[PDB]
Amino acid sequence: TGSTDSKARYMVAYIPPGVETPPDTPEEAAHCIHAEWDTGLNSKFTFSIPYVSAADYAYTASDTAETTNVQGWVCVYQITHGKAENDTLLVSASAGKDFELRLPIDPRTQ
Amino acid sequence: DRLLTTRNGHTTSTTQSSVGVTYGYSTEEDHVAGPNTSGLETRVVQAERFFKKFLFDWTTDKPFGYLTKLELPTDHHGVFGHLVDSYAYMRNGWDVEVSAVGNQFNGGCLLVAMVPEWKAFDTREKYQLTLFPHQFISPRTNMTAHITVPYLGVNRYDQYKKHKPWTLVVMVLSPLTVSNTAAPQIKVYANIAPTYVHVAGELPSKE
Amino acid sequence: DRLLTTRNGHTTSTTQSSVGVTYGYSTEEDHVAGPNTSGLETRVVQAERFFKKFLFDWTTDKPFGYLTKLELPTDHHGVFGHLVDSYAYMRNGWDVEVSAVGNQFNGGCLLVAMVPEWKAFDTREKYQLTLFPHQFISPRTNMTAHITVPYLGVNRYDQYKKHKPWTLVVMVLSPLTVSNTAAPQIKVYANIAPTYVHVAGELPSKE
Amino acid sequence: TTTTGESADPVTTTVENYGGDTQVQRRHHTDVGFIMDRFVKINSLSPTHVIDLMQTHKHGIVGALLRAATYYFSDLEIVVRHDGNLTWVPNGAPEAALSNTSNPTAYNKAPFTRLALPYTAPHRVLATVYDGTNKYSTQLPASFNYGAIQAQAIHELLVRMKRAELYCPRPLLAIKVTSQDRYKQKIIAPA
Amino acid sequence: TTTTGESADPVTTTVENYGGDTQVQRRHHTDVGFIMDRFVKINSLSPTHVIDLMQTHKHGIVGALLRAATYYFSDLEIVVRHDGNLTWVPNGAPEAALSNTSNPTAYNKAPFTRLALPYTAPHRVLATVYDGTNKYSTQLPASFNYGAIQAQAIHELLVRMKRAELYCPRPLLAIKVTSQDRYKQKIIAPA
Amino acid sequence: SGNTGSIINNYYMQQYQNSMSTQLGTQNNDWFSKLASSAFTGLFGALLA
Amino acid sequence: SGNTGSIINNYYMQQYQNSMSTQLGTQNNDWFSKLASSAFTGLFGALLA
Repeated sequence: TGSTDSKARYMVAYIPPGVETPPDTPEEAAHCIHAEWDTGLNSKFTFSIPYVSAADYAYTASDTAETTNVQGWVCVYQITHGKAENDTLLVSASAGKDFELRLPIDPRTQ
Repeated sequence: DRLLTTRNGHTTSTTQSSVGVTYGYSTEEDHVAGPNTSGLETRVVQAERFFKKFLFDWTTDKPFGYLTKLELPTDHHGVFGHLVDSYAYMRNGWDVEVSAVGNQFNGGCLLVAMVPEWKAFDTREKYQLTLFPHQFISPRTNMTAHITVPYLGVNRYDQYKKHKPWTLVVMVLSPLTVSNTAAPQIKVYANIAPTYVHVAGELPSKE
Repeated sequence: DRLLTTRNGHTTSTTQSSVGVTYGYSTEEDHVAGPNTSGLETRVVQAERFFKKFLFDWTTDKPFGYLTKLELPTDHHGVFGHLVDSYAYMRNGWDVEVSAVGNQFNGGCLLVAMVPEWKAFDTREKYQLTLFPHQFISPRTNMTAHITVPYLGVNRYDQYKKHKPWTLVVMVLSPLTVSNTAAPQIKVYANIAPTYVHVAGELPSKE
Repeated sequence: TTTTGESADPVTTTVENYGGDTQVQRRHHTDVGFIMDRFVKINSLSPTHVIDLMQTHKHGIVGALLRAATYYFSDLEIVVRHDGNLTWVPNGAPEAALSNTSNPTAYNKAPFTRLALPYTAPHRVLATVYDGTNKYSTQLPASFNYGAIQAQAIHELLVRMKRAELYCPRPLLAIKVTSQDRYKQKIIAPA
Repeated sequence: TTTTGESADPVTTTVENYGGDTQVQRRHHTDVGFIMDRFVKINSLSPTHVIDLMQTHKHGIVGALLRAATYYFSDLEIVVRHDGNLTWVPNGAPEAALSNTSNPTAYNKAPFTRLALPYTAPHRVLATVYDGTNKYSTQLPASFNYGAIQAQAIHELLVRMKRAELYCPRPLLAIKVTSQDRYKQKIIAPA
Repeated sequence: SGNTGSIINNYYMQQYQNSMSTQLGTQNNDWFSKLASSAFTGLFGALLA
Repeated sequence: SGNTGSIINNYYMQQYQNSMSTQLGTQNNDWFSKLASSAFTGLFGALLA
């Protein structure tokens, strides 16, 4: 969302489960599946969080007994920037081509 | 002559008292590229070689039912071990060779088997351990047992840090017998090699 | 639009101010299966991905000739680093990307080059560094430099613990200029990926 | 992939970008007609009740989904547990007609009455929200209904949307999350 | 026949070795799908119950046989004798969902409710034993279930395995024998 | 249909079982299906794999 | 099947009556049937009858 004279370089990484806490450094996260992009004429960048798990399906809800997230984390980093202080990066989500939901449920309190 | 020389990567092993290879549950692996890893898995051939592990000392005082187990995967300090710390998910089968060398003047018999999803067995259940992939070792006939099994489990890929699908067991079926001309005891060793090693989900570095 | 998106393994990188890729000395690797490793070498594709390294802060006070170097391979805590501790010999090339992001209101120019067999250069020799595979970074034009080089050396395979064939250098050609509308300083980063990674000579475990 | 986001043109990347394999999807459960086709209960009741799908609970699967659409259409099924006989009357009828037996009247048969009713509004489609300055000669036009039922007492009412059609999607919200990371709750597990 | 027994290769001799005639066998009753296809009761119950086949008795024909396998798969049928209405919810659902009527809910009809339910676990197959070092984020993963049921009171629960598949056999034991020769018991006989 | 799984044909005629639709002109007037299928999937720019 | 003995075809469709299996590649993947059929039945050595 920055002005024409604001530049930056970002990185997004998918940290799979198996580590206790996500890395707060691009250097450590580099070993994971990741993508880096910079600022320019095209303002948007899209990345696919892959489905990598033990079972073929994963629960949409989370159990109270879960400490660490069963499916891992996503970490967004800022490699650097040039005069981009206070400038923004909007982030949104959408279903991918093979996203699938099964087994209808009526869970909300009524 | 019952000669068999097995090769896994840059490591080979040969016996001159082979009684064959026992394949358990299947002759091949099921599909390694399923929907659970999207298309991100890869095979790592460098991990497909023999590593070693001492099991136990087969002595005259160990009676029928005496049993030693080794849950797989076990501690590994080679490339396979690194794989476990570097990837979130894995799958592989096992090519297992177990040697109990004494001499032809010893007697007795060991049952070597591969068990999926281990549970401590009753002494009565021990009479049916042959329901699992197995082979025997009797000094009058052989010094080596060889079993090959595929990867299995409720999940197509696993987290070995939380679950161990296979477990090697060696049980005394008939006590070791010795004489003046026989070896006084027999040490039992395992020569194991993981097969069709696949990993998915690169983990971050420790830094 | 000068868009380039590079992919190495499960890692990708894209710039919108690309000035192209500079290939040094060759477009391809020479033969990786020579007589020195008999037929025991293997490729390890899992090591072919991007790792990161901070280079230096490009500031207004750094004059022509100021130079930062990074000898390759450098400390690595991923699969490539493990490879170095697990095999006696290795070879690979490098796919190098260097970013110096400030803004279009900055001035100055950095020379980024790849040098085989490094030696500390005189200030007079610094005028001929363009004899090596290189590219420039000038804020008015680009933020990214990209160079790709093959493996080389008197030996077809190497012992990186004793010798480092390639070394990345970034030298100030014309000092950084700033204004009210410009970035006050520019941090310089490297995004590197080893290419065609081959290893030979499995080493024993530490146990 | 980078694109001109200001245009709002849809962009769907895949794992192939970094070497993955996109898989096969089976989306039967997210099919609109299928998902809306199940009984939902109407809590407020009375001896005389005008069938209005908006009386459905806002957080139930059907009510949440219906409200996530601006316009809709459907036929209907109702299950009514009642004392005495049940009379139904179509959209547009005088409330007084409910007392007359020649309108569809179901004679009491235990344990309840299940019925199939047709859409009956004078509009081509109905709405869940209506921006009227008034709409007269957070309120919906009175013509937005599926008729009305009457019995000596109405104890329970279930309603089912048949052949549902949904148009122009609206916001659908999950439970507000208080926790630092995820909304956690007790998921079923064996004892 | 003599053979190298250490190899563990199967050997099946016949009476022909000494002059007999091997006969015809009909093995329908030992067919896995057939034998597992009958109702078995679950003793422990409660107003809220998570369906887990391992709650089956270890010595009953179905429970003994199921435990004599490592992995299995099947669809299911349940007979439930309950007070009020019965609600079922699939594997992975918040326990709280059991109170909502839009999940499959069977209205009370004497004398009990019989239902056909599909396999619903996120795994390709389930297990009767699981060698987990832990298995967290003699215990089985919580994901190993066929959903859950709830009613005001659950008096009786019968369960039936449909299309059963069994893999990797395990020990199956007969009654421990104390007698010097045979385990003797009272076999039915006319008066 | 959607959530009807009976094999046997209905005992009642369609004009009784349901209201009857009329037209002026169920076709492919599925805006969102079109919208989703039109989504850009490529990669803008040059690639180095 | 196994322990179903009704002649008349089911009133409900298969996708309702049962879960639907999917594949990646009911075949002859019957390990134990193969194992049993492979059993040695002969007589090792020479015979004098």
